[PDB]
Amino acid sequence: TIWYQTNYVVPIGAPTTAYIVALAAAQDNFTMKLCKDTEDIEQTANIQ
Amino acid sequence: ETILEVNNLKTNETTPMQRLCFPVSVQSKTGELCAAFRADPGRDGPWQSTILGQLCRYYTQWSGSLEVTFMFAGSFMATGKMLIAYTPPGGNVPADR
Amino acid sequence: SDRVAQLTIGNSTITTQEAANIVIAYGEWPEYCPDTDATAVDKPTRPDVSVNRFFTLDTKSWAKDSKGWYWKFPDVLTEVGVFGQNAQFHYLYRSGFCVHVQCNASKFHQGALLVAVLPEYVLGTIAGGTGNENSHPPYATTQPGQVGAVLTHPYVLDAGIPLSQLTVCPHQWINLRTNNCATIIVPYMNTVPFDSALNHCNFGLLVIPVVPLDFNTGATSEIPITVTIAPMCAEFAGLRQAVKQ
Amino acid sequence: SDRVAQLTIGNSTITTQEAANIVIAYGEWPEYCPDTDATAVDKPTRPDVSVNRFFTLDTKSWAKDSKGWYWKFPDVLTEVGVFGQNAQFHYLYRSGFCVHVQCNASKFHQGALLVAVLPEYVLGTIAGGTGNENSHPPYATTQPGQVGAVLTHPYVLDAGIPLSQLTVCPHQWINLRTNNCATIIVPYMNTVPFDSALNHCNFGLLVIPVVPLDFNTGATSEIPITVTIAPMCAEFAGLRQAVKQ
Amino acid sequence: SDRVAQLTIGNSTITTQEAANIVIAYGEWPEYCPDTDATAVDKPTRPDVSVNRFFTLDTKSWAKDSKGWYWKFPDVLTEVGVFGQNAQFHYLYRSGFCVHVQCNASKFHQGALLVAVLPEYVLGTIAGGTGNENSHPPYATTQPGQVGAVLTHPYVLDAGIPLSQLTVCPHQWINLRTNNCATIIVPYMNTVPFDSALNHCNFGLLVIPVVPLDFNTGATSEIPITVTIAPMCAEFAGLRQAVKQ
Amino acid sequence: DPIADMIRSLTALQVLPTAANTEASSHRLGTGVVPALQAAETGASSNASDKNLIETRCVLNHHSTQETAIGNFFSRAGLVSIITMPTTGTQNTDGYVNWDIDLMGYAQLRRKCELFTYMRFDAEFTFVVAKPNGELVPQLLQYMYVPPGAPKPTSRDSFAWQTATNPSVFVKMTDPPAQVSVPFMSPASAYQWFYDGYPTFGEHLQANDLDYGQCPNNMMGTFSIRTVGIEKSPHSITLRVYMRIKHVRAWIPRPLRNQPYLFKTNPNYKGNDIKCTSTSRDKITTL
Amino acid sequence: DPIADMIRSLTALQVLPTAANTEASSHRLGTGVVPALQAAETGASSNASDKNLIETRCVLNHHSTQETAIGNFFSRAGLVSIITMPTTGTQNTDGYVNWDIDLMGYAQLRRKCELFTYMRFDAEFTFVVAKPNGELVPQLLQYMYVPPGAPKPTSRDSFAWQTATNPSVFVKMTDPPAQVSVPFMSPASAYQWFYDGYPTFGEHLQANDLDYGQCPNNMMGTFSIRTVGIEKSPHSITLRVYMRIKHVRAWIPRPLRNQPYLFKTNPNYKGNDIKCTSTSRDKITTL
Amino acid sequence: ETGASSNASDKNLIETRCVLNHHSTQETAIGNFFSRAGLVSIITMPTTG
Ligand SMILES: CCCCCCCCCCCCC/C=C\[C@H](O)[C@H](N)CO
Ligand SMILES: CCCCCCCCCCCCC/C=C\[C@H](O)[C@H](N)CO
Ligand SMILES: [Cl-]
Ligand SMILES: [Cl-]
Ligand SMILES: [Cl-]
Ligand SMILES: [Cl-]
Ligand SMILES: [Cl-]
Ligand SMILES: [Cl-]
Ligand SMILES: [K+]
Ligand SMILES: [K+]
Ligand code: NA
Ligand code: NA
Repeated sequence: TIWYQTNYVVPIGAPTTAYIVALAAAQDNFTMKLCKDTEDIEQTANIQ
Repeated sequence: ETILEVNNLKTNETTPMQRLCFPVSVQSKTGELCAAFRADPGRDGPWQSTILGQLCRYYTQWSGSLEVTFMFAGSFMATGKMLIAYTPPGGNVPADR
Repeated sequence: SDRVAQLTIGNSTITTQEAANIVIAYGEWPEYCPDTDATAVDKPTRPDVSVNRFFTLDTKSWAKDSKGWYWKFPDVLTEVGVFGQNAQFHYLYRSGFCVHVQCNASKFHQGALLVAVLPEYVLGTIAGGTGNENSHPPYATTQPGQVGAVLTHPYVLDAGIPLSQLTVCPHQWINLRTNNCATIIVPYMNTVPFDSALNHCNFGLLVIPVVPLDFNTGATSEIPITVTIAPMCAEFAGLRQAVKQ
Repeated sequence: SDRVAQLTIGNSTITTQEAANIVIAYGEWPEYCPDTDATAVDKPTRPDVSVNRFFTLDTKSWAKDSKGWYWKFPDVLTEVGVFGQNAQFHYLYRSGFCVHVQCNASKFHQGALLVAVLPEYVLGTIAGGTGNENSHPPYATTQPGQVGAVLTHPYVLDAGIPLSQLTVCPHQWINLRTNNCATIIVPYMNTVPFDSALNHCNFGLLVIPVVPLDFNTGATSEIPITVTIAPMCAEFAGLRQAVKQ
Repeated sequence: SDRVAQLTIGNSTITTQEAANIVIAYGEWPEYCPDTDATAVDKPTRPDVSVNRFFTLDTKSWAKDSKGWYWKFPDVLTEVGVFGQNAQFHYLYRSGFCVHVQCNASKFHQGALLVAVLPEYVLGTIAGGTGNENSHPPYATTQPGQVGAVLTHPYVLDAGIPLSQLTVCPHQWINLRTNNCATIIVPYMNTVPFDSALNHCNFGLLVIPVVPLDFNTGATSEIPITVTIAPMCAEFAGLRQAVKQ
Repeated sequence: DPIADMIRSLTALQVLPTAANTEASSHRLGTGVVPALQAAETGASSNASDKNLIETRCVLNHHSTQETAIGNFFSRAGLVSIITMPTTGTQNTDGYVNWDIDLMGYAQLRRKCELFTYMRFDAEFTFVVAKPNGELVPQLLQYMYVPPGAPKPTSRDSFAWQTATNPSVFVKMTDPPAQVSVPFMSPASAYQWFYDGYPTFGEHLQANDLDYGQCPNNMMGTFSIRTVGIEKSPHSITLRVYMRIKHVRAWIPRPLRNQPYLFKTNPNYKGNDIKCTSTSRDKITTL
Repeated sequence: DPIADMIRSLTALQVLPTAANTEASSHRLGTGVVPALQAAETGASSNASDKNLIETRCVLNHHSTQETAIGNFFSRAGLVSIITMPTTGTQNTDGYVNWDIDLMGYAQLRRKCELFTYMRFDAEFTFVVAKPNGELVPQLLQYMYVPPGAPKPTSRDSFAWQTATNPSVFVKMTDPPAQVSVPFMSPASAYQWFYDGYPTFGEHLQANDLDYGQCPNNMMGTFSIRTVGIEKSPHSITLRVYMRIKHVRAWIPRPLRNQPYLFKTNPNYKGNDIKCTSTSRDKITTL
Repeated sequence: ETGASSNASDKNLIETRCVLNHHSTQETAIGNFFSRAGLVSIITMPTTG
């Protein structure tokens, strides 16, 4: 969860709305196991 | 690190680029919630956009600590303090800050 | 390299890129009570990370006409997380604190808050105005809880003493053009080694705008002030059932 | 010198002048989780004396026709004292237990209770009698809280297994003509190093009268049974807000 | 001391007072092809300073609604200066690159460009919308020359792949409130030691505004983006007459 | 330093290849010593042995204890599943079947495993297939393991059978039975036949009391099978799956099931007909 | 061992008998060094000294710092109480008086003590007695200390004056003034002029808000006095009590009282007339 | 903006215990990820059509 600790403050002359980009990754103690097929790809139809 | 789609709204689907970043803006009330999402990396949601998420979907189990880095892209004249929290299992989305 | 800082304790971390050093009240770090000074014979419980961590209380809004606020310790946390629970279940308590007050604006705003710690902050009443009435402050004023309270007469700190001399106490200033936070580390101070977290407030935290907030219209007007505190070396003794007051 | 005993832990002490030794389940003393076995990376909180102490639950009354009772761990304490509070505020929990069941009568009464600890005590239903209904036990039956529950079919431990073989588990007997208490020390047993104190009950404590209570009329008829338990090496991790279930 | 920088190669020098370090793609500096890996037997020509220098291409204008651009290498320079001439007169070419993308605004503007290098950037078509038409990109789209081209569907990089994962490639960001340029040093990458500078583009440079440009009206609205690149360790072989394609 | 207060298992393993010997003993007549008297209340079993209660001869016992090592008790292939793909009927005229892996459907093996609370092991799976009457025909089959989260095939020719990452086995009904080794796959340190708890947080309303006792750490996914072909096969198929535990470790023994099994996922028993563990007789004084 | 995770003050005292000396300095012209510039936000006071801002001569300063040692500041007898026993009126025609010990009734001494939060010390009490007009007569008096819990005399001849255990002093109004030494008596380690709390648990209803700020650790009991005799004395008596702090230690300095005192037990001030700490003038640009 | 991923680890953001991690990294070696037979072609030779 991301909360406003104080407030987004800006002076006269600058946008009152801005954006944040979130990047994610694994740390050094990360490992995976039991290789399997992904749900994220499907051959809905024939590839010509 | 790869980009997390925190702003994965149904209203975004036709302007997908808008999903790559979420907003912050001058609040009128204190302690407002800015955004929320699950940390589950192999689950459907924001993590699916990351190379991490896609790859761990080729494995049944995982273990380890994750890391999310937030980059602020407002103007140089903008200032602010945000509280980012990770709530381990048990409690649904915290009601308030 | 003195303007940047990170505070990590328990499962919590604070960052700031516009600090102005850190104050260690009276030059002493908090510490657990030593056997020479102790008197109570039961082995205390020292929960560590479940209670020595950062807690963020309700935020206040700074206006061009704000008088100033104050909070009492340990009152603010008697009902928050595991710390509060321990304070309720035990007769005896003792700890130090790391106080971090936050307030950021823009390079076009101005103002200055004085952030101070005043041991044994006893409040007084205006005595019915004329001074013939020996009135007293109600519980809600002496122990305002986590919401804190508002000063009615900051100039005399609602206690017949000059704000002008409060700097004789551990403090820092949040001067908008310079920094956006104040950090003060406070050691346990009392005439007894342990005490009740309910009946006695060791010190008060005052945040007073000595130089009023100002800015040209059009600039962001919601300028909050947030208080985040962390007990340090929290110790408890005299276990029994839970008591709220 | 084996019949007399004292148990002191935390701010609590138990005495007995008619014991029958003490059982250490599977020959192992409870211990904190070691770094080789651990997996969660956060530094845990080990409250010590505020949670590793004796708690006495509600007393039950033994009648000439009682079927027997059971309690689940750590369910019994999830809402008692500082232990419960820690169990609620943390996702992860782990501990061992010292179980002390009390029951005294007179040299003229008779009867024998079997006091046992059964790891992963999963309950079953009578399947609608005929066995065609796949019914399940309601929360109140699987996690009866500190009041415990009553066995409806002790002979099969409400789980399709023979009471006759329960002695294969850590146990003692309270045979009125011999002793007046049972003491069992239980180490943490699970397939994971830490777990939820709310979703998973590590073991169940069963107290079943295998040889029914009897006495000539005129003798005291109120023969209670009291359960006093103490967590040992309680450790917690994954701090967040409090959750009751 | 990491924000300031100077790049001098050939008769050209670049300066920047708001950098954010420099990236060395896959951790490798460009280098001439070694005798173990080489296969072509003719002694190559290594022009040095006449071709390993900075060339500045046409500037693009960043608007609140820009989709993003891309350039292909070595296409961009096949017709510029002595480098292009050498690329035309020789069958074989090989080199690395120093890519410097420039974009400055004011402390009151905002936005963020992702600057990345994608090896073997093969483009795809939208397949007639329905996907029943096996259409292909025209020369002008696959090899846009020094003017570069515009992405029609940045989200999938006009190639059925997620922009969200492009950071897995050598890159930097130009976040207006932080820096005003990106610098990436790219080594030769291919399955063959030398190749045609005309038929094969080793990699593509993408500049995509992931966080859109914004500013209050009244502020400068023409915010250009300029690309300056320098071949490094350019080598050529298989001399003959000049060929443009 | 300025605060003073801030500063195991009594039994282990032996190798016993043979039953204990019997030492010769003679008569013992005296006070104080009394080995025949015990106190079962302690929780301990009697320590008395033959030589203390009678006069014994010497016996050099060479009886082996090897066959009762848990490894030899469990490493015997047993039936854990019967899967059928008939050609006519409401069953599966589809030419494929997806089976949720649950081995608690057959009593013989189940009762043996439930003697323990936790078990960790590897396994050898053997797949015996034939027509329902036991005859064999030249039919090509494909068995595929679909771990939790992997797409389950939805038809005899679903893309999932491309099996690019999942492990698949292709065998003929005429070849001997297929056989493979499977490692220990739980995310926990051991499989557990009893889980006194719920899989998730929340209120446990009677509507979802079927959650009770369900341990995700034992849910290994799906086992899929199909006749390999784009057209339907004319043969009904019967697949029996056998499992052989190997490299096993076990913890916490418990009473053995003494009521017939009713369901794969719980210990429910028929309450109207509660069987006694032992047969009965008329009098306690007569055989 | 198998669990790794289970494994001060940067400033001290100096003796400064004399004020710091001034070392001679010359001109300093350069970049980088800038002692005149400070950052009061830090909470620290300026470190700049004369030699950094101007050219100084050398001055061997021998001014003593001794008179500002807290001991010399406090060890001066001050009035803490005036007790009267008149012969006619509603006051005390009884010949005796019981006074609850509370020294906060006189401003001069009180303001000095309130400069600190906690103080620990011994004290010398002097008792100056005379008729209300300052004249002296041959009257025998008895002063007695009645610690908390000791029976308070209820009359000029109550048994309590037997003073078998309490300490009493017998002196004539004509003798010099009686004087005694008193040790540090709080059950706490120090007397505290400010106690932000309540003495007991419970709800703190507005009915008992007079409890706020009352620290039992400072309540030393009663001081009783009487004319020594079974019959009433014909003389009105005026007793002034002076206290002299000695062997003192003090902690935590605080702002000095800047509003007149209203009550012995709290810091209440007259809100309609809040005095400014400094006098005023017309313009900030004129004296 | 540098192009680098964050270097922060658990111990820098929170108080950690010691954990002797023996989880293997072998199954994610590209060799084990790819060396699994997959379908690359289906060829048919019918008798009619
Ligand atoms: C290509 C052949 C694939 C064969 C794959 C078979 C995998 C089966 C692994 C054995 C897992 C042990 C059984 C675990 C849990 C029990 O079934 C539980 N009672 C289910 O709730
Ligand atoms: C025979 C002569 C007896 C004289 C005894 C005098 C004892 C007085 C001891 C001094 C105690 C210091 C004053 C302590 C506390 C303050 O009065 C508090 N403000 C009262 O609430
Ligand atoms: Cl996941
Ligand atoms: Cl005021
Ligand atoms: Cl029964
Ligand atoms: Cl797009
Ligand atoms: Cl296929
Ligand atoms: Cl007398
Ligand atoms: K033998
Ligand atoms: K001097
Ligand atoms: Na014996
Ligand atoms: Na300076």
